[PDB]
Amino acid sequence: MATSNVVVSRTGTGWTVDVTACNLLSDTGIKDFIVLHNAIVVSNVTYAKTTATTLTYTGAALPSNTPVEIRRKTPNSIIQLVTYGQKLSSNLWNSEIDRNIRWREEVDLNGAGLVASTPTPQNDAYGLVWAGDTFYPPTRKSVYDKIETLATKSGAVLTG
Amino acid sequence: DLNGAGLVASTPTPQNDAYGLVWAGDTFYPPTRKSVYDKIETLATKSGAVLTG
Amino acid sequence: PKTTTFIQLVNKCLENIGERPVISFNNSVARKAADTVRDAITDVSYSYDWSWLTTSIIANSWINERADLGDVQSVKHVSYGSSSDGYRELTFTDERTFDAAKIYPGVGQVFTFNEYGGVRINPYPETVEEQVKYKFYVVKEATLPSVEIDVINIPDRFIQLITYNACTQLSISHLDDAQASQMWNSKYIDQLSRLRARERNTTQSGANMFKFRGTR
Amino acid sequence: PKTTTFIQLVNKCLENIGERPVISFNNSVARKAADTVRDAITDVSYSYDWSWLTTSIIANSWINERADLGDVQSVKHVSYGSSSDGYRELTFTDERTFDAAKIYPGVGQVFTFNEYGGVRINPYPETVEEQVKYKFYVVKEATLPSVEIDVINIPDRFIQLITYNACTQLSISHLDDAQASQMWNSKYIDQLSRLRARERNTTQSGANMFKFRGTR
Amino acid sequence: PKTTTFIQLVNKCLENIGERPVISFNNSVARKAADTVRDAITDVSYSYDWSWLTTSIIANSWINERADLGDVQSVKHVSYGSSSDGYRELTFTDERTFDAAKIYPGVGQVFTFNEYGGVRINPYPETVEEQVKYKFYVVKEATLPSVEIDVINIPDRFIQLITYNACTQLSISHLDDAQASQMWNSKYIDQLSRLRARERNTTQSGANMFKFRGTR
Amino acid sequence: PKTTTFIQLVNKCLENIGERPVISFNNSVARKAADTVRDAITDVSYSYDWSWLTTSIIANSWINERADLGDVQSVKHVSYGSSSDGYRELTFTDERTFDAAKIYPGVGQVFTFNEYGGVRINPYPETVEEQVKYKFYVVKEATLPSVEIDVINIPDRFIQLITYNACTQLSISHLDDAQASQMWNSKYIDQLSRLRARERNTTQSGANMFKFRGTR
Amino acid sequence: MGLLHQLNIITNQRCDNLELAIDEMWTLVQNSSLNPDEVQVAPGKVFLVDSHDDLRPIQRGGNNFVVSYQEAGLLESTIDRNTGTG
Amino acid sequence: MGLLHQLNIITNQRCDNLELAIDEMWTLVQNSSLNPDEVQVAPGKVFLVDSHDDLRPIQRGGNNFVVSYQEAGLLESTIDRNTGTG
Amino acid sequence: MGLLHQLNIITNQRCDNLELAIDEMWTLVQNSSLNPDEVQVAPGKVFLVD
Amino acid sequence: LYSGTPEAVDHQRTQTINTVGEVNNDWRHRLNTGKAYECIETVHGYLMGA
Amino acid sequence: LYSGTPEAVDHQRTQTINTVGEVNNDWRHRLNTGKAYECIETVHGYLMGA
Repeated sequence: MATSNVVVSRTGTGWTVDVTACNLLSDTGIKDFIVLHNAIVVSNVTYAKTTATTLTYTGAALPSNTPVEIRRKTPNSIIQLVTYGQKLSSNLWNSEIDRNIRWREEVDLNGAGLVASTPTPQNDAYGLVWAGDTFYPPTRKSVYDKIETLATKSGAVLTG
Repeated sequence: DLNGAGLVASTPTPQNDAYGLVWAGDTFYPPTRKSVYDKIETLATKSGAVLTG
Repeated sequence: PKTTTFIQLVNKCLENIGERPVISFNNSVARKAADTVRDAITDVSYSYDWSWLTTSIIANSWINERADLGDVQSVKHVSYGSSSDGYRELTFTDERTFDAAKIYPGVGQVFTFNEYGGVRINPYPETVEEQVKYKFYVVKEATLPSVEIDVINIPDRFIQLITYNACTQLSISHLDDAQASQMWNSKYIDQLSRLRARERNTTQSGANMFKFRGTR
Repeated sequence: PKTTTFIQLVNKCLENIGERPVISFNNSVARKAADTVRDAITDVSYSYDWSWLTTSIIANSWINERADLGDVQSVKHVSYGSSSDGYRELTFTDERTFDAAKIYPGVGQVFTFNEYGGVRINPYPETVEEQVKYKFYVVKEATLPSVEIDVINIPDRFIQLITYNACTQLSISHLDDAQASQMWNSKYIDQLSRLRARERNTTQSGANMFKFRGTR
Repeated sequence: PKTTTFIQLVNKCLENIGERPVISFNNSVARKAADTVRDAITDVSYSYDWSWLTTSIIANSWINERADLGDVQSVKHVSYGSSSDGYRELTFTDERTFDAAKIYPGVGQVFTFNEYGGVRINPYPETVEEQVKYKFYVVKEATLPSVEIDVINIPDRFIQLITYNACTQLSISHLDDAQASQMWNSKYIDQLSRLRARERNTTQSGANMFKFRGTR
Repeated sequence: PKTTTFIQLVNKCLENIGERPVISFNNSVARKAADTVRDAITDVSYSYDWSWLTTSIIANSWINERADLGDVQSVKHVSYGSSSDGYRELTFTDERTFDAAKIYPGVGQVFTFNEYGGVRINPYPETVEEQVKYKFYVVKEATLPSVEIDVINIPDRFIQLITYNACTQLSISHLDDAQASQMWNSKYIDQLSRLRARERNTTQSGANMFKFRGTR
Repeated sequence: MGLLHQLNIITNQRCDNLELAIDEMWTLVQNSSLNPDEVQVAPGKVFLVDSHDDLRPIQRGGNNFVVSYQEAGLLESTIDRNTGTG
Repeated sequence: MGLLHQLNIITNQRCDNLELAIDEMWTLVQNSSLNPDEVQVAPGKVFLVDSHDDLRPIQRGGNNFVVSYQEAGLLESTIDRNTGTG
Repeated sequence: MGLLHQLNIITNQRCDNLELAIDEMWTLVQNSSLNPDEVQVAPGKVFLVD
Repeated sequence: LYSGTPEAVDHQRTQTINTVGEVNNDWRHRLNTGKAYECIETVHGYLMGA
Repeated sequence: LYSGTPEAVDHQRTQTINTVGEVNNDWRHRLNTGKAYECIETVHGYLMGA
């Protein structure tokens, strides 16, 4: 069923977003969305799927009028394996076909995973900023800065 | 979702594979920040390292 | 903790009523047992205001003055504010008195119940920053599992109560044995009575007949 | 939510009474189970003033002074006005007192019951813009499903109560088993009693013997 | 609404008591079931002052001072006038006091009952324009169907109560089963009690022990 | 002491109900006996505030102002301080009064219950050194053994009471003997009554209706 | 000052409870003949019913207003005795 | 001083218990017709119910206030009779 | 002034309740012999009932 | 306390926590007994007469 | 004891352990009967008059 990206602007934390235009899956257990804070993708663990039409932010306080942008991303997973002697489930068949339609519609509206944004090397200090980043490869400068503060296995000169 | 589709040039994309044997010989695939962070969290520092075990 | 799965609970109920263990809900016995276990979970949730069902939440969605709270057993209190500023309780009014005043945007002063799962607040919030400032003291419904590997969102130490209730219902349905149904019901009633008498929402030292409503 | 279907409820009742689940109402037992489920839905609707049945609506159609509400269990209150202006409650009068005054167009002051599903309002509205200003506080009837794939307009957490009632009636009718009927009736009555005791239309803080009728 | 037909009600009663479905009242079982359903409809009509039976009508025909109201269960009040002028209620007097005065044409002041289905009004009207100005507050008898395709003049939400009563009488007659008759009677009595407790002819806010007669 | 193992208790229950002792939970009867023993241990733990269950502990973990106590039957009192300085008791408040004040870091003054196994303290500690100064007077849950060689964390002089309860439930489930279940329940109830009458948390000399709350 | 405030509080609480403790109320149970529009008071009215227990007055509980009156009198006596206006 | 403090303590305790012993309360049991929003006090109100015992006033127990009043009077008499202000 | 208002309110409420608390009413149950048209009060009247 | 007005009663209720203590004073009746008023007026009259 | 104020009552409640003994005095009602005040004032008036 037809999806549409929701673009909003919120300040602080603890707010909610109506994603009825995104039209996510009914099951609240499935987190079938990706968040783009200020046109860069961020981890969606901070967004709790309260209902199929409402998301709740519980992360760090965002700056004033941050362009929060939610898309739909149907997970590539099977609902259920049918076994020997299992009844044919029309609901299950409809659900699988619907999930296929969801993924096809998302790939038609947006791209397919890779082009959700432009993967650019991010020069951020090592810490909780990476902490679950499934995009945006790190910069060699930051990698070098963090690795220099690491002991070696062979011939290590420990200090402090 | 991982590699794309079509007759388009194979520009690199950051892979989020876990640390291991897939990490050797790549020469054109960059890692992800999560992938680097997960391994770095399990390494001792040169100064003020609290060794355990 | 919450580590008991739906298939394990079904197997426990089946072995208690006298049936063989199962590996999946592929046969009629396990299907009926799963339905009975879901019914027993709902009944146990209806039996008491459990600590694992009582919580404070915000509204799922808002219409102009009606906030939808989804599927909750009941709504106890409504508060406005934040944790860093404090929460002020709203006054409950019946529908006729609530409708006697103009419905305009503002800061909530009174609230009422509208049909199923909805609370009407006057004055109502118009922005999300004001909508997220309302706390609803509700009693949640029990989450029902659907497949074998589903983990039941109930602490492991009430699984025996759920098993007693499901065994009573299974003695009624699968066996049609009134004596066994009565025995399992007696077990369930004794267990529930002791649990409700011992686990209350206040301490004995705090259980008092005087409440300080503020001088007005 | 409201995701339970008529065929699913019929299959649940059939499994509980000991019959094989069906895919359509083709045999006599399936037809009897469907009729029993509709009867049980009506019975549960008559059992209490449920929050999924209480609502405020406008009249379906108007005769000169008689507003027809179609099918409703009862009418509690009548109000005139709008949401942006407020609602003023009309005073109920018996039919003889209502007929003692002249019936002329105007703004409603009193109302009474006329025959089935009709409320007579004096003075009565003559235009649609004035007719839509009248709010009726009614208790709706449960919507009975008609075919297999119809979705029951009842939340899924009352489906077990409806199932218990339908199983009592099915034990009376199909099985002809008084003991099983009594067991199912005990289950239904117990859960109904707990539901009516716990889910009321006012809060404990708002439950009071004092109502403010303002200094006429 | 009123969409249930006599053949469908007979079929529902037969399926509830345990008989095969029928297509017409050509066989003895369907004939007896039709008679039982008519008796049950009359009995349920006698059970309560239903809103679908209470109405205000004019007299079917007039003899000099006696107005014939046909077949009505009871006559509650008599009023004189029109809707554009208002209705004035007449005073009831017993037959001996009614006959103590001269019977002359005029405007009605008192009324009494005259055997079956008749009301004597004194002074009586002599012209049709005066006769049509008298309103009788009566409780109608239930209209009994005669053929298969006849639509029963009862709302569809009381058809199950009719079915319970007809099933009690059918267990008495066709099956001679006291236990089944008792179970069906218990169902009917429970539903009738709840219906009479909930659906009254006045509102709770209007239910007052004080009535304003007058100051004379 | 605590020297009784899960396999020994299961074998004792099996030998009492008439089954051969086992060396592992390999067959259905041994598995059912193990589950019944776990249920009986939970039941005995819920039967009373046992001395081997009452204890004073610190919070397992802290969220900003909510302390998680894991799985405890109930929380009686909360205290702040150390043994070298003394402990000051916090005053319990209901959730509505607790939320009415600002939540800021500091030294705890009031506490309330939040959801399952959690205590909200205001003001709250922000460092581990301040967090470890809060004592919670709780009643622990019974530790359920998982394998055959697990030592039950219960003194051996209550193992016979646990055996009586497990034998009652095993007569209910395995034997389906209401009379034997009744005899085992009578034994269990008699012993439990004597144990609760003789084993209290205060002495007879200290049992007094007067408690000193100091002249506020 | 405290005695005056206490006297005012006692008077207000007693009035609040008395406003509810006075009214006469009835209770009508469902039946087949007595409709709630016919249950009104009249001198010598006969109720045509099927059971004598269909309409029943509500029995109120014992009122604890004598203690409130005693406390109000004690407070007034104490205030007069302290002020000196015997 | 001890008698004065005891008199004050007795007065305060009696006030604490009296503030709770005055209010009139009712108890409503679940039913099918009488909803909690319809139970209000009105002169001549008729309750449309299915059972006469659905709404019932709470019966308060015997209060031990006469002994508190007697002790307060004895303490006042003792204070006046010790001081000499007869 | 408030005491005067309260006195008036109490007097009016007591009058409203007393107007209802005075009238005497009777209850007649269905039977085969005693009709509502013949249940009247008379000195020494004997009711022919079952 | 001396003056009896709705405003005076509102002000008196603001001092209940300080004077009497943590007690409920939110009754819907706003009646004042005038006890302080009569005491002040009686002593004033006696003092004027003396 | 002589002066009746909330502060004086607060001070009184801190001396009851020494004077009356181990008794509870944490009542939420903080009223003073003015018995000491009236006794002192009566004795003072008689002494002034004498």
